Amino acid sequence: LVHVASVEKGRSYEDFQKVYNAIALKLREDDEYDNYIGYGPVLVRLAWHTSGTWDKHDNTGGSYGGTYRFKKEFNDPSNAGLQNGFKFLEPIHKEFPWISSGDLFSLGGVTAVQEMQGPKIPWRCGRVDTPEDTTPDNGRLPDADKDADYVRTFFQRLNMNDREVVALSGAHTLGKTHLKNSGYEGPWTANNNVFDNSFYLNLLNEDWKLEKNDANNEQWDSKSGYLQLPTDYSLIQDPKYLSIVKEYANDQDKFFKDFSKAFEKLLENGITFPKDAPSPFIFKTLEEQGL
Ligand code: HEM
Ligand SMILES: [K+]
Repeated sequence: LVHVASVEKGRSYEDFQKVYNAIALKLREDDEYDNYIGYGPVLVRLAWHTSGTWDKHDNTGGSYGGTYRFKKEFNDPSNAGLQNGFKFLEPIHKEFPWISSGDLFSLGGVTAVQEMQGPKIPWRCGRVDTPEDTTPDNGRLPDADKDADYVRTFFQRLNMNDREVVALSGAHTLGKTHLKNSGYEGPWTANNNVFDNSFYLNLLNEDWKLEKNDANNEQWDSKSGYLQLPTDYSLIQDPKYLSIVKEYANDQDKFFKDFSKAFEKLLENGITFPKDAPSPFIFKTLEEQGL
């Protein structure tokens, strides 16, 4: 199918900045969540998992339909823990009922990245809710117990190349793994609610040991109290990925620019934007607005 972006009736930049602001203000207010990490990271993961179901071969899945609101996707084992992000957005959707679910899920990720001092991420509106029968089956999101070849092949389905894969993986700069959700435990960085290139710095500079966690799964651990999933660690095991990891670890600006492009692309895969559609929006942070 073809999914044409359709702007919420009569809405413009100012309307979406208000939604952005409400999300940002709630992010600031509910600071206790997850031992004070805040909802920033889970909102980014929600935006990615709701977009990552896309299949370039038949345009199924994707962020367009906002299908995560349906139980089949909502209960995907791969999405364990995202219910926290969805619950956070519920009051936002109630105040702005006119925004589509897909626009809200994706905007939530953009808002979180920017408020956490990450790069600006241009965002376009127009996603339209689709029926429950359009919900993609579980199993389209990646496994974490795999190697570089699996990662490379997996992301080709989302039309992402090596650079895009390494940049997107850098989102692990945020949050942590929760044993009860995924069978992995531990954070990737110390400042896990501040978006930066520390994921790459830690991967390259920490001393890693392949250990088994309490769920009997292998994960790389550092004495500093950080982890790297087998799929994260594969980024330094593969020579092509390694060069890019080193590049981002040594150029914060380059990582920001590349992540921004890759993240917008991820959130827009499968969507056809009319030639007369509005230009992408670049929202101001609460800080830039003095709010
Ligand atoms: C090979 C691909 C990837 C794998 C296997 C993977 C796996 C995981 C796992 C196992 C968790 C822990 C979930 C939990 O226990 O709560 C996680 C968390 C997270 N992932 Fe990834 N991920 C991948 C790619 C990405 C990408 C592309 C992004 C976004 C650009 C991303 C963003 C996040 C974020 C922000 C968290 C933290 C969530 C929180 O703290 O609540 N991941 N991922
Ligand atoms: K960080």
